[PDB]
Amino acid sequence: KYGPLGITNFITPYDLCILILIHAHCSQDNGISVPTAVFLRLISPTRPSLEWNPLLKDNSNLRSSSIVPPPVLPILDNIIRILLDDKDGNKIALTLMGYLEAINGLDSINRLMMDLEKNCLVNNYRSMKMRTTSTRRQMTRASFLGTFLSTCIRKYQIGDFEMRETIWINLQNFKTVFKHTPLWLRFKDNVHIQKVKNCLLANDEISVEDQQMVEFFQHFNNGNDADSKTMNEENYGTLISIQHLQSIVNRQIVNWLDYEEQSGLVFDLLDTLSLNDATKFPLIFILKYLEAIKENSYQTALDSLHNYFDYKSTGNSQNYFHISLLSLATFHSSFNECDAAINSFEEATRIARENKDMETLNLIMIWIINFIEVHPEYANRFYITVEQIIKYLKNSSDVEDANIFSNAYKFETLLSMVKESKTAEVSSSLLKFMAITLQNVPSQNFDLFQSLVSYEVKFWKELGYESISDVYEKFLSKTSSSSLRNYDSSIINQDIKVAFKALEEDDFLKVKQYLLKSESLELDYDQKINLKYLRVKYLVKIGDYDLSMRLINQYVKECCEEVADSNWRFKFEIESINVLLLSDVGIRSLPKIIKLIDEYKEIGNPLRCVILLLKLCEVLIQVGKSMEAECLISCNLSTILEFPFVRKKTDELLESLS
Amino acid sequence: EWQLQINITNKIGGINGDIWLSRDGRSVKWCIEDQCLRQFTYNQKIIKAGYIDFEKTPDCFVVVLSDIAHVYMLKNGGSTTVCFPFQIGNAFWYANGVILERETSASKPIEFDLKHKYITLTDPMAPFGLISITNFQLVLFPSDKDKCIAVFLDRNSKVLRFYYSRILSSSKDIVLTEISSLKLPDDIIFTRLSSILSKLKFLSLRFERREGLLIFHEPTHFCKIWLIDLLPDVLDSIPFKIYGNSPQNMIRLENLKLKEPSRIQAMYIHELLESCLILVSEGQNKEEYKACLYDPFVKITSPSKNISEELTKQNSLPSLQKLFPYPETSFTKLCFEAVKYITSPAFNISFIFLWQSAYSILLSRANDDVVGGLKMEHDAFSLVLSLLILPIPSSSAQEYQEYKEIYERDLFQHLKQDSEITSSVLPRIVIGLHLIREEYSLNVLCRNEHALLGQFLRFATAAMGWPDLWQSYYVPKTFFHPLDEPPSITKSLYSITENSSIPLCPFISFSRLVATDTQVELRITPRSFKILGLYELVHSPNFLPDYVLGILSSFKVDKDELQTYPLGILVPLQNILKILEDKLSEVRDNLELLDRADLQRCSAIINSIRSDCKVPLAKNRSSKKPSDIYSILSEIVKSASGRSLKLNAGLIFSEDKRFTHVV
Amino acid sequence: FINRELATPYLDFVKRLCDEAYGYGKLKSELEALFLLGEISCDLEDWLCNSVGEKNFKRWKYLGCEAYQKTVQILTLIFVPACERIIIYVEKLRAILQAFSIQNKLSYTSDLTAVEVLLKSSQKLLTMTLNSIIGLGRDETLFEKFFIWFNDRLHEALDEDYKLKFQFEDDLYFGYDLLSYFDRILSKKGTEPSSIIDVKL
Amino acid sequence: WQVLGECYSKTGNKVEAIKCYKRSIKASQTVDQNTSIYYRLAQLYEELEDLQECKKFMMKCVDVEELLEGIVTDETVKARLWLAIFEIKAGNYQLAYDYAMGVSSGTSQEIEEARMLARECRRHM
Amino acid sequence: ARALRDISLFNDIRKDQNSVKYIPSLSAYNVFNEFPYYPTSASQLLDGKLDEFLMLSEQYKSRLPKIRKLGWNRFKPIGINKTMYELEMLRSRARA
Repeated sequence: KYGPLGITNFITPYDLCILILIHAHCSQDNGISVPTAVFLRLISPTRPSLEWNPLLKDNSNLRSSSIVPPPVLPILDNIIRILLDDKDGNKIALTLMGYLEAINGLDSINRLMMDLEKNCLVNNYRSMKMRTTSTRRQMTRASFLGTFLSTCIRKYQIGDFEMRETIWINLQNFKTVFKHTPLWLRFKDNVHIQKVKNCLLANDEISVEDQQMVEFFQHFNNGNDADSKTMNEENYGTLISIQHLQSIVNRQIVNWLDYEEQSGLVFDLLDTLSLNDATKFPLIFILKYLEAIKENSYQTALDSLHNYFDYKSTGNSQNYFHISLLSLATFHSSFNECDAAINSFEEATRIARENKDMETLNLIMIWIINFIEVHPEYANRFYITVEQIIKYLKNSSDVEDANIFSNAYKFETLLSMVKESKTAEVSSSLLKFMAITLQNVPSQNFDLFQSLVSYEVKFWKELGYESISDVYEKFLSKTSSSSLRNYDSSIINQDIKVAFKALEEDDFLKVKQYLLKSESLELDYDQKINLKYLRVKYLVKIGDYDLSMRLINQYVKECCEEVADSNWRFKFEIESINVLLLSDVGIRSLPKIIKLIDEYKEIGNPLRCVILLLKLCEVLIQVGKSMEAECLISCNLSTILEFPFVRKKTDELLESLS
Repeated sequence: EWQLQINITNKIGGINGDIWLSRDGRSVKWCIEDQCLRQFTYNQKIIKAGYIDFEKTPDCFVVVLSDIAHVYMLKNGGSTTVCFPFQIGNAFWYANGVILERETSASKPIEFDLKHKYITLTDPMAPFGLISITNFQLVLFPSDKDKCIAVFLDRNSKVLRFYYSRILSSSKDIVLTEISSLKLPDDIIFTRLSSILSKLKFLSLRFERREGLLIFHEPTHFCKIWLIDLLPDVLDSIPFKIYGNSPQNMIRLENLKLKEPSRIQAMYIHELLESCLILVSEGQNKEEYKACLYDPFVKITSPSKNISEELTKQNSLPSLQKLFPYPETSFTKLCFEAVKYITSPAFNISFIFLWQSAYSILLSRANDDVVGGLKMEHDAFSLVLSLLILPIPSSSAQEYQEYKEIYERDLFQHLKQDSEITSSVLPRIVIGLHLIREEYSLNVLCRNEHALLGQFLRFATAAMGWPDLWQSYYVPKTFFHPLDEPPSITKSLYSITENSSIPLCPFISFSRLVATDTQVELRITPRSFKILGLYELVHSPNFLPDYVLGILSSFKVDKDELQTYPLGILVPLQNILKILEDKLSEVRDNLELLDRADLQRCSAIINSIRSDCKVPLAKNRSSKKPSDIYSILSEIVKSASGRSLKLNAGLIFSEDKRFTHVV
Repeated sequence: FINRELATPYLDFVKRLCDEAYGYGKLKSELEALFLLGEISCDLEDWLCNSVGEKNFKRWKYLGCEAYQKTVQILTLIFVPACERIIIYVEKLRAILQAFSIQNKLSYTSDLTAVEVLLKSSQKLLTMTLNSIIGLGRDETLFEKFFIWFNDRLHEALDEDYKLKFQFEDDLYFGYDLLSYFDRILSKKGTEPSSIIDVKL
Repeated sequence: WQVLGECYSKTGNKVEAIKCYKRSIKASQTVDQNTSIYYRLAQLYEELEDLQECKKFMMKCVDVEELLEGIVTDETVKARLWLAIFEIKAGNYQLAYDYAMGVSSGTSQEIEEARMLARECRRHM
Repeated sequence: ARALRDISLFNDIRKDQNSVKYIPSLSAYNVFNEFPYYPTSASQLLDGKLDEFLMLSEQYKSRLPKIRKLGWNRFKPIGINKTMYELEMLRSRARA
């Protein structure tokens, strides 16, 4: 089914296949009505235009609410397998089989075009009811098939005789390809083919004289191979329109990003383009660009990325230079270059001002904090602080925003969570973001919906309620990840959770080998801290504490200056408490623990107070004053069982007191 | 299929990374272990892959094509590309640059140039430089900065030229001078330049100031090592360089002291062990290969008899590199370093060999009892020294059967036959370990293993019959021992103190029995030295609390170093600092050992002004009704669509109604 | 409230406008023929002009839009905060009884199997609530695409000079969403009052 | 090479633009074509707060004019005006006086800038 | 693209609170006449991208009457000093 691929502005052999089916359905002489599902799979890919930006937008509208079958490749083998599935589909498939055998010439092709335009197609419904004398079904221009057939008819009167000669040469080439297939052998004889074929071949006006040499003109042109064939220019094996090719690739990249498809067939045909279709169809370059990221190729990806932005910018009359730089900046952020992306992005702001268009700045401003969210350590380098943006976007407008406010409030929530603000304000801010996301469609905006789940699981896990976290955890999508943050980030993140499980299960050999991978991999900041935190916990288990104690405080010191992450400042703090008291010297931690107790009492996070409570009771039991620790734990025993992951530490202390 | 490359980068010790080449010279993958990092594809043939530095302190991976070089910044920055005057045969890395060899001949006529075929470049943008040679393909070059020997072999002559290359920076960049020469064996016949170079193998080894070069040829089983000692006086001599005269004593060529030197499969350098140790692979059958260890400088060799059949391939080198064990924890490293600093290199290298053997036997014996951790290496450490000190039991004894595998090894026999080393070195090891235990006693975060040492050291004393004072120093209540009294920091510190009933006593540290500068002692026991100096300065009769900040600053003591002390030493100094928390208000430098932010911030402001750097603004932690759901959404949708100065004015002027009246 | 005020009045309006006038099974085949071919029978033109007309069409959109946009509000602003609060209280409910099972050390114990059932059941509802909220989001997308086309068909039948503003070329998969709406609104399962949400569950 | 230097200069990569211009200088076949690069190269050092280093390049660009029997080109006019201004801050008025006189054949603003500088240094001479 | 107003909730609150130059592409330039093609309406500009089929369809529609419109104006037969453009002009006046 493979062959050279070429873009054609004329009647592809695929287009006539739909034309064959619509003729049978409208003729109503055979009583054969094509199922509505068959038409919706064939014509719909041909419908014009879907559009797809490289990045900055993921499946904003491309996602179909109802799952759709993949578009069908232009091979007679693939089209039949659609009709063939039905028990009576052999009747429908044979109808197409007979017609494709009936059309042995270009004049016959013209017969089909003339029949549809004069009788079948109808200008408007007002003449439909006055055409009750028609023995065939009639179609309106504005209908689904009507607008399709009008374009096909327009696409037929547009070319010269050179256009029609190429029509018939390829179809016979297209037809004879299916002849050398196993499926054709199963349909070698079907008696119904002769019946349907003879229905249209009648009224030939000659059967004695012209048909002897009518055969001669075709056979001589065809490759009988008795002698050397008549020499002709190389002809493409498959012809596809721009719109049909757009639907296959868009489905392929979406399917690759996250009824069976043919990845092998689509990729081979797309590799045989004549280098002029790629200019008329720039999206072929990016199809390599997504593939290039998969194997993590640096030089290959950049040439494809640059190539896609040279062809797209000129075709679109609007200025798109202000979009190319940030996307390249996005690509730079994907390979953890970070600093190189900053210089590239900076020049994007200057070009946007020259255009003097307001709508693009919001796209620029949204990209700002998305990059800072992945890499919070660069918040100082920007010319605008993160708090400035939130104040601008909150009062941005009252109309024509839709998703801007949904974006605006989530960034405030991350900063408030990092700033260890009061839990009353964090819940209210998160409420603002949850209400605006779910108000509109959450399915189309898959990216923010996943980010809601990630925050809410993180927010409630921080509160200490795993029961709530578990419900939302089943909705967080895996391996989906997000744009501008690598491509193997999902694999690494899944690996971190395995390592944490291995520490609990005392698989010290596994974690030790993984820590070797940590020091020479390029990791996102959120991934850095976890492995940075993982290294601290592993060293505590081993028993060596001089290195870990000198190591943990440098982390927290740079966890307060480089990034003002309070949550990770707290989480790092308690291991040092655990390191001290495990070494039979926890009194040094008494000044440190109390500063956090009254500090977190004002905040009101119950998980924070109780964890400090366990460390306080544990301090008091290693000094020789376990009497009052029992009294203190007894009054608060009711409120400390509400948190599941501390019960194991809580229950274990109970047998010690006994 | 992918092929691994042996040496890629000069990183004065090694780098964690791998390079994969495709079946043809068209792809380079910087995979770490199994994750495909930056991948580069090229139409031309790829010669080599880099990651070297370029004298500007970069961390860049460089790939050289036939006539074009790509320099991709990995640590920071983008990518660069440079051209070359002519075609390049091969490229060899050296410290801060690359050496490029011209393509000699291609077709089949064979013609080549000899006047100048080598190019030196430091960084991509700067122009190239020319080599300098004074009284010929470069087979190998000293890529590592530490080693300084280059080997040259000229084809027809079949002789080697050993030089002493020294790097010249800010055109002649490198200079070479001949020292000696070696004649290849007649049986060695070399016939595609890389394929000719492929058969011959060379390695770079270094210990202290001695260097050895390993020349190996598998088809003819030819193996020799050329050694030189880098004497600072001889090398710096002007006649030595230009004239090339070299004393004959320094130059020496010798073979390996192995059982079957003619049956060696292949050898590699131990990446994990920085010293002279070299991997040796030997085979006795087509399905079994025995691996052993040998040291070039000291004739000590390690009997290991490790069997590995499928690991002999090149692409499987890292696993083989991970085959032999080294202590990967943080405790026995200092013990091994102390042994190294107090024992001869031969005893040292034999000790790692015996410890590795003992480590392997215990891993085989221990069937994953509970976890396996620091106790593993400590048991290896303790049992190796015990066997060294305990007389060998009779063959019928049960203890003989359990540790038979260590007894028959040649090194353990030799390490027990040598009467001199057992006579004097072992007390030194015990004293060094006792000082290590004492050093741990000052770090409270590590009492556990502290106590551990105690047990073994007790055994050591029980083995040696030292005076009961040493043995009783551990209870709550035939070599010659040099020290009659155990040296203790705490005893000496109480000695250097006011109102000290005990008389004056010195700590008699090991800086004199190590015969090495105090710099080496500093990196092993910093806490002991820090505390000794600090209480040497504080208890002076002319001491004031003001200078304590300068002493702490000069002694590199930080907040963490202060919070880790087993009471005692800790108690006065906080209070001393506490005293400084009251009367100190004049900004007298080095405020960071304090915990007051205002003084350190003003000092940072002043230092910026004096220099003419982080003006970290303090975020106002502002803090009440919670209201309802509907009100919050209405408020945000509503907001969707001088005051402080006036407040200051109400505070700038007060106590009267003059301002309102005048307005 | 939603079953009585939002769900039932919308479905009864659909049933009265469709089943008592034209019928369900018959209506579905003609619209697909109308969608694909534009064939309007004499009876169908009566249904568009007399049964539906302009007056009910605006009511249909108004009844339909409130049937979805108000439905999404009550699931997120009531069910989601409430579902969190029940699970919050049950966990505190479980902790307190467990504590006096230890603090008192009383011989008789009260089984905790009753609390866990509520905990798992409460967890089930919240997961089940979120499935509906996403599903109603898709329903909103299908709802709008149907009436924007149905607006075109209705006015053309009553005007004969209507200028079609909307174009099918805007969306590629416009056909699938349009047909999928018919199956949901016109089917045996659709006839049931639980067509909007699974009220019985 | 000169164009590459401009792109680096315009993107805030002053450390790289320095090395780029030095390579361009060597490739130039005639010295006179290096007059334009020298003045811009001196400016980049001025942005790299080290005024002493840029003096040596200011010597070369000015000295090319003498080696070319008085080329008197525009980009050397700015060289003499800047060089004389700095020499006033150095306190050497005599060494600055001749620089103003030699550049007295430039633009309308160039001649007046040197003329007033000539009067200032003559008074302190 | 709900514009914050297609949301019923926030739309409800607001009521209560109240109380393009074109540049040619490379394919646009044609071979025969150095004048580039100028699209007639914004419908032929697909999201700023010129539809090659649609533009070439208009080109065929333009050239088609041009063959029939050949004889108008300049062409003059022998024996008749008046062209057929005003043959139909006076013919139009004849009946009217």
